[PDB]
Amino acid sequence: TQTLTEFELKWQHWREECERHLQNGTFSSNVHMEAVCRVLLGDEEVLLEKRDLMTTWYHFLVSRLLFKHPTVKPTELHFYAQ
Amino acid sequence: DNLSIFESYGTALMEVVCRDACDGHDIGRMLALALLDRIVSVDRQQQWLLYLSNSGYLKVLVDSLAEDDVVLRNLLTPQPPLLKALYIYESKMAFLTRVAKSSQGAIELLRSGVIVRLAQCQVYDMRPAPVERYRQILLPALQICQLILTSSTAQHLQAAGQVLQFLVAHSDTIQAILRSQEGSLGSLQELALLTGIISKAALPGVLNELDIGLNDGSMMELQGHIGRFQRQCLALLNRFGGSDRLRQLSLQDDSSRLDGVSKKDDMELAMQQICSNVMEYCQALMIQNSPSFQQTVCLFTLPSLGVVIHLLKQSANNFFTYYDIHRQSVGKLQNVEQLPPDEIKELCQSTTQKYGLARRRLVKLINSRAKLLSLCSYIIETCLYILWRHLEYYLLHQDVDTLLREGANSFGESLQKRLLDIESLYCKVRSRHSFIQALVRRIRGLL
Amino acid sequence: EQVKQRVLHTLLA
Amino acid sequence: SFTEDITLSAVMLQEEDPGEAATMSMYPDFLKSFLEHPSSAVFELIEQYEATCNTQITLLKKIVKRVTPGQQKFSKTASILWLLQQEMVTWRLIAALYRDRIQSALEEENMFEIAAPNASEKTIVDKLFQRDTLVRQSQLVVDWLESIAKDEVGDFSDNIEYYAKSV
Repeated sequence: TQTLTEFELKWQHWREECERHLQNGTFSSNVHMEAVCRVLLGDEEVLLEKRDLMTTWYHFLVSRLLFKHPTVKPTELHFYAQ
Repeated sequence: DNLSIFESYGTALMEVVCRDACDGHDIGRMLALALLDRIVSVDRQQQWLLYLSNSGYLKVLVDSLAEDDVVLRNLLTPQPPLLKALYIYESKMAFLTRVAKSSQGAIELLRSGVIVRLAQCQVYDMRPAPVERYRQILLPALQICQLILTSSTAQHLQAAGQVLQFLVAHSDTIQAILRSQEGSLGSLQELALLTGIISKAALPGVLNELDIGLNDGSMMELQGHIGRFQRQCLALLNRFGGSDRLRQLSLQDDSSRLDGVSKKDDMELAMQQICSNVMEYCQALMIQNSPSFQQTVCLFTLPSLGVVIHLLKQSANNFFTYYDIHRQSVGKLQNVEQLPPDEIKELCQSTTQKYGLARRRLVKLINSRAKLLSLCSYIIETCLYILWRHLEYYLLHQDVDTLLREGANSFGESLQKRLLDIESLYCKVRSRHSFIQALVRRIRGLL
Repeated sequence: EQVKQRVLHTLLA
Repeated sequence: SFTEDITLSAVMLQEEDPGEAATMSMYPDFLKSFLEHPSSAVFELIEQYEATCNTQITLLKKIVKRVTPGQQKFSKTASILWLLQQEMVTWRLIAALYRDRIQSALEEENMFEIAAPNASEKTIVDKLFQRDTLVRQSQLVVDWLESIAKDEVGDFSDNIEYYAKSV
């Protein structure tokens, strides 16, 4: 029953929690946990460093949509795909 | 017997008619929806309603509402291509409104996510004939919501949560409507229903359990909406509780027919409703919240607190105004009642249907008057309870000036006959001795 | 119904 | 139990008169209660008829209280509520008088002492407690009528205490 706007607000709040943990240096002793936390923030540099796990540009697209644009509209997909 | 015949055919006739009502074409859809609206109204057994739900036709009809966003955008134009879509929408909303009147129907609509789908519609944010049309859209949507939930069961309280989500999702438009200085009865009805929904949905208990997944923020949003409701509610006292009352009632006198009379009646309705609900809300907040009883901070010398004194002065002034009007309305109702079958014969000397309509008008009068009655009973009660505990607290903890003003107004409360006809219709006098005890605590406190 | 509930609460008080 | 109560209340809301159907549904329960237990202890049966009436009276009182004053539609339901209250109190009356008349018939067996040395009231009444077949019964009618008035809480009482605190 959740609206896309209620989802977007929970998603933004969760993203701010991820960002706060990164800024506090919570993961500074483990590069892999820090990299996973940067992936959760949709960090494009770290997503591209992990290209070999995705193998295709369309897997990379869907991971970008998951961590930056979870409420994406059909009409906007082409722009993100290109 | 008719229902037995509808059943007798089997879920076959019901399926064909309900499917065709959904997605046929224009006229046929409109008529099929109207037919469904009418059949579901005489559905004491509510079998048709069960079939519609189990066969998925009710869901399809609800999903099809998202279709009209584009239609509304095209319609806001000066020239309309076809009013056919408006009539389908009306038949559809009428049918849904009929289904929502049912205690179960309201639950089934909530399961089907009707409020969630209305919250996704952007047409409600396009406030501009075009303005009248935005008005009508608002009408149907909000209609269904409020009526449903209200006539809804106590167990389905989330109804209030979902409706509040709808009000918050369109906060700009809602605030614009609450700031509109409009003497039209419609605006008052909108305000009355909205204040009713806010009074039931905006319980600080809904914001604390809403932190499970939305969390620290959903509470602030909740507190924010509530604070706005509070300010807008208090602003209504200057509009309806000040020298502007006479101007709102005089601009409609350029033309007062029976229509205008009833309009003023329900203007009073609103005045009443919009706030009984708000007062209820205040009382509920005080009984659960208990007016920050735990806090030891002085209530009397960001917000302000003279605001309370103002509110007290205003509510004390409004009480006498409301009481005078309530008393005047009762006399008019008694005069309407006096008119007999003999009055129709005198008019004839159709006179009979004139009296049919006359009775219509007078019973509408009765409605409005009794509404006002309950409203003011409640008003009085609230003022009292509040002021009572208020002054209780104040006691220990300016006091002389307040006491002097209070004694003067309290004497002047004359009427100072509290009446007993609404009370003679209602049950026991909680205006009498409960109010008398409040007076002993307060008038004596003023002394 | 709301008015009746308020009256019942007042009676309980 | 909460699901069955909601379904029955929702089914009765589909009937053209929920009051008349609530009276009709009790007819088999009254016959069953009359049959069930033995003739020797019918009383427990009458106490169960009173309890069945009181259950429906409590439901109808909740319905009538929720109705806005002025709907002519509930005048028949209010009359049936009063008649069911009259039925309930008639069962209570039957239980009181037939227990007591039956008690005298099967229990005034023991006796016997004429007058007392004391002029004390208690001793006079203890001696004459057996001996009146009219009096005892008149006090049972008083106790019965006092029990009805006890059930009848007019209840502004606590708010009446609020109305005038000891002060």
